[PDB]
Amino acid sequence: CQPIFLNVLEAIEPGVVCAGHDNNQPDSFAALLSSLNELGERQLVHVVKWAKALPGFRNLHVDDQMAVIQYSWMGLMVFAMGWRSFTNVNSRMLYFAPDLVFNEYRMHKSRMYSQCVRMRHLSQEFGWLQITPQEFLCMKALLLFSIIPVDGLKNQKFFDELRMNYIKELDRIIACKRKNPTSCSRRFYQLTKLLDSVQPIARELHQFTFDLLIKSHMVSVDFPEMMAEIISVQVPKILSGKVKPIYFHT
Ligand SMILES: C[C@]1(O)CC[C@H]2[C@@H]3CCC4=CC(=O)CCC4=C3C=C[C@@]21C
Repeated sequence: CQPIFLNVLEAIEPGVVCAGHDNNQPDSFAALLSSLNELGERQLVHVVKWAKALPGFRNLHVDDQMAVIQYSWMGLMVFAMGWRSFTNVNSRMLYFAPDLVFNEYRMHKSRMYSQCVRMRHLSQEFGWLQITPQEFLCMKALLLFSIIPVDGLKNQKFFDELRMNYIKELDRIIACKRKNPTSCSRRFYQLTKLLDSVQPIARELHQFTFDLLIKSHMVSVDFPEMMAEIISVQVPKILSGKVKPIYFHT
């Protein structure tokens, strides 16, 4: 029951990343979405660096390393975002960045109102569930290993070993605080269900961004190339079902 794994996750947790949005200019659909894309791009860099420092991660095949990242990035972003929205604005608003927060007016002006409401649900679960900052970190890590191609990775064996241990860490951080037996058996059920909620949501964001990408040109929203590239190559595989989420309760 020693904190070594937790020290690592807290040690690697990324810092405050600013979107670089002009909060002194009147709201707009394209200015809100272009900023979200620039924010996406910069948070990807962090995710890249955050992931490569994970216990066991660097033993995975290079492409597999690069793959689970691209496939799971949206869900990590949504999940982290929902956490910031819980600890910073008590879930009523979406804390994408300190300088890019969505009040209800923006959720609508940006035209992601329905997805926004879905993400706000998520941010609200943290509250109703009483997620400890430790359960959070463990879950955010596990998410990375939550979405894989339908055959497998070019060495599925290790991924599956990595995935199994992270589950154990999550199990550890539950049994290493309060009650036992029925209390933590159900506390585990609850979190895995919570983990599962991220996928549908991430799915929706995937659909939207892809659509936003093909429309981009004629609707003046800008996409940073690294991201534009991931949306156009890796995202289609998810929307088409060639890469699928791994649920706990399927
Ligand atoms: C606007 C859009 O293209 C569609 C959905 C958007 C996603 C929604 C989820 C999200 C959460 C964050 O905390 C980082 C920014 C972020 C996004 C940035 C750009 C995207 C991909």
